Amino acid sequence: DPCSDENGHPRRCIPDFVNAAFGKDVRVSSTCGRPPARYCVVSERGEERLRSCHLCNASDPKKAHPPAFLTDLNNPHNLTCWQSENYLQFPHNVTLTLSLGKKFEVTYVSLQFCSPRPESMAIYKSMDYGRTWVPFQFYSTQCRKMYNRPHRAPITKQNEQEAVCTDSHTDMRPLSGGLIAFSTLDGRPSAHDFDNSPVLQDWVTATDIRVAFSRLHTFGDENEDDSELARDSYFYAVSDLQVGGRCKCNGHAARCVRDRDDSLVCDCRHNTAGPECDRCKPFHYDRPWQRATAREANECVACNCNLHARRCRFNMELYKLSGRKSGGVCLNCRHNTAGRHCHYCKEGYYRDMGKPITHRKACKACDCHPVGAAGKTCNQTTGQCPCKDGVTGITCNRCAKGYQQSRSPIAPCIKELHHH
Amino acid sequence: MLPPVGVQAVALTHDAVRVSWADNSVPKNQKTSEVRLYTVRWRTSFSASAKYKSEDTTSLSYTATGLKPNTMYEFSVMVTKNRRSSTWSMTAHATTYEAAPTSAPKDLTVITREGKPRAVIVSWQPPLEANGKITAYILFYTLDKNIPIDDWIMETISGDRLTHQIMDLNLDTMYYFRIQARNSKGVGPLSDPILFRTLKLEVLFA
Amino acid sequence: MLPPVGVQAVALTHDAVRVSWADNSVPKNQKTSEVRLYTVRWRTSFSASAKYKSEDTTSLSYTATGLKPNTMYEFSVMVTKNRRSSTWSMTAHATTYEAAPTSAPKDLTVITREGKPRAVIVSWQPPLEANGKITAYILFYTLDKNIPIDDWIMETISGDRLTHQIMDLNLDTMYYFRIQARNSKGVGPLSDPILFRTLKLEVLFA
Ligand SMILES: *[C@@H]1O[C@H](CO)[C@@H](O[C@@H]2O[C@H](CO)[C@@H](O)[C@H](O)[C@H]2NC(C)=O)[C@H](O)[C@H]1NC(C)=O
Ligand SMILES: *[C@@H]1O[C@H](CO)[C@@H](O[C@@H]2O[C@H](CO)[C@@H](O)[C@H](O)[C@H]2NC(C)=O)[C@H](O)[C@H]1NC(C)=O
Ligand SMILES: [Ca+2]
Ligand SMILES: [Cl-]
Repeated sequence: DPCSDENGHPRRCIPDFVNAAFGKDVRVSSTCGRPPARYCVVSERGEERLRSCHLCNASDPKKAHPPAFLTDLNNPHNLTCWQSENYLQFPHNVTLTLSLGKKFEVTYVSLQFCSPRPESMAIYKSMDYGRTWVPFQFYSTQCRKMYNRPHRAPITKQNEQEAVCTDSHTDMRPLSGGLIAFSTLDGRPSAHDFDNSPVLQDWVTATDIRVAFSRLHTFGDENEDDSELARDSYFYAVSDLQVGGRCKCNGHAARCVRDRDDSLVCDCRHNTAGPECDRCKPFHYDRPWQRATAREANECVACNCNLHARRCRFNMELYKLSGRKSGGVCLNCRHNTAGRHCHYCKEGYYRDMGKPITHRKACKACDCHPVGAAGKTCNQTTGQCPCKDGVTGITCNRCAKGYQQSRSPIAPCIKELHHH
Repeated sequence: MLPPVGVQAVALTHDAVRVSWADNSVPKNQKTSEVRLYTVRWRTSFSASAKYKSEDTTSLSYTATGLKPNTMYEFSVMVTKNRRSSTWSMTAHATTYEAAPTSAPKDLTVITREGKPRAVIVSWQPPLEANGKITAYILFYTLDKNIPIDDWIMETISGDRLTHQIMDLNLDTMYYFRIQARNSKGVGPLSDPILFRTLKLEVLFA
Repeated sequence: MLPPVGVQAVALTHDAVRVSWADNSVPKNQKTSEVRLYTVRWRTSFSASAKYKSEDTTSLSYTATGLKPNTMYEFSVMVTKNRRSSTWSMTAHATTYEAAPTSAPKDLTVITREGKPRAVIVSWQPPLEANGKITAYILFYTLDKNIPIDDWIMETISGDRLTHQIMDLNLDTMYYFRIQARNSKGVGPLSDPILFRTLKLEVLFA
């Protein structure tokens, strides 16, 4: 396993890089087919403009463009393409949304087009499985007017986690095979220090991804003539949608699989727990959980309870006092022991030195006599209970030479042997 | 002062519970010596003693750890904006996940069948540290302790039954008996051996 | 529950000890199914094995019987008010009286004096069943077993000595030897005769 070397000490391990979009159902808001309408294909092999129309029903396998054509095997020789219907201009937008199921670390997200690329599109991500949405990337010639975002604003340490708007990739000059590629770490200061940047580790994290196609393109104001041939040429179409990344596991899992609830979850290692290995698995609360870096694996270490406790919990005070080494307090120390690690016998018990501290009967009872001894706590080495005056014996259960037990419970033995 | 509301309690592991809440008392922030400090109380749900076990946090979620497996817990929350606290929130409940047992069944007894020889009626009692719902009772018995632990006679008892009949046991023979408990999340440890010797033939008369 | 206190141990005979105690747990009595029942434990004081030997009684004194003569014994007491017992009391000690020995000395050996003839050095070992402190060792010897047991040559050895020199013994003559042990409470039984024959004159050369 790549989560440990050959010795094998734990080492940071991440799942494989994948096309998180591939093969998954993508909910849309527009699809040609119902009812069967006409769509035109504008091209130019030579000069000026051409036009070649066709029909698009959904009930026929040949001339249909379902939402499954975004995330299927895309052979460049025969483009399995999706398209909408039809003139959804402004403020009509058509959206594309897919649910990954688990938090992914998104590297890129790309869209190849059949139709000319839109004048304005927006990419939205989610980090809570769809209930809320935040902007990831904007594309528009007029960012300030369209998305209220500054045109190609700089990215420094502060606005690093803020989506940006660029006017690139917007032009319709590549009317076919247009590409829209979004790099999540593109031009962000802390990119070269990603393993130590929580702001960027959070930025690349996404549960669901939404693509919002806003404004469309036109040929120099030649679309306002609402023709049954003209407007039937302006539409959105993508051949393949990809989302590059990997399961978020904080470098504590080499792979993610689906459990009994059919939900994709990281196969956590390094004594970690939770959906993204974001926790310490039980009884491993000795030092705080933290994400694994390339340098240190930061595996959760088990609480030291000397085989006298099953449950423990972390304490920051004890941790600092221990010079940041062990802050895991043992709970409900059985086997008659005491201490934050169950490393010694409680009051009223002395340590049997014949057994190691981890042994079940490592602690033995004092059995200090109720009336003979002065207290319950005895010596930890020998076991000699605190004997009152005139009382002797390991457990203080007999009188010393020349004494004799009395009828007084707080004055035992004290009666000196008088000469009849 | 209005106590926090929308308290949730989510079981994470067989020892961990995530509590989450919300505070509608949101002013112009963030400052400074009066940051809203929450306190997460918890105890064993509907019990006999349970002196609670609080902990402070400034976030809107705390995770209780070191809880007992297969156990329901009460969770309430308060908010303190110095020097003004609030009453406790409405209690949320959660039951930690199960875990493989950490003890063996007790009161393992072997009684001779009446009045049939060769047969016994084993009886026992569920383990204290079950850590879940017992689904099966694996029983072992044999006529020689020198052999390994696994190669005895393994019999799987229903799990909801505490009595099992073993038959065709040789007369005038010493038998051994071991039993462990099983649940959803694994199987517990075996008990200590309990010797039982069948009767002789000339003793059944009469 | 407070264990009984004021435990005394009084030697009565060479087999009997009277233990007596007191119970300060005195309520409005006397009734009825919860009468305070005491248990008197005892064993050989400071020994190697001693699996105790208890006995029940409702009185505040028990008398241990059949004890070994000249022997120290440990005595503890508990009280049981059903269904609530107490721990054992502080142990009291007592040593039974002595008694006349019930065995004879062992390893009775007769060695010839060196290099003086006519003389021997008798040696022996104290009897196992001494039942007290040996005060004297009565020794007998003669040259004819046909005569009565009493009319031999009686010599009283110190009692703390296990060696005695007998002198002026005829050469080439068979002598007999018997020895018993004596203490404060009487004298034990004689040993079985042990024959020894002095050397001949012509054998001392050289
Ligand atoms: C959309 O549905 C089908 C596409 O296959 C068209 O009609 C079907 O096929 C022939 C015509 O080619 C008809 O005779 C059948 O009765 C139809 N079968 C089924 C299963 O629908 C239909 O015409 C298409 N719609 C338009 C507007 O062209
Ligand atoms: C794109 O347009 C759709 C279609 O109207 C917008 O969806 C609406 O969003 C608003 C925002 O709160 C809701 O009040 C409406 O109820 C939504 N419409 C429907 C039919 O549910 C969508 O928000 C637009 N995308 C943007 C603005 O980025
Ligand atoms: Ca495709
Ligand atoms: Cl945990």
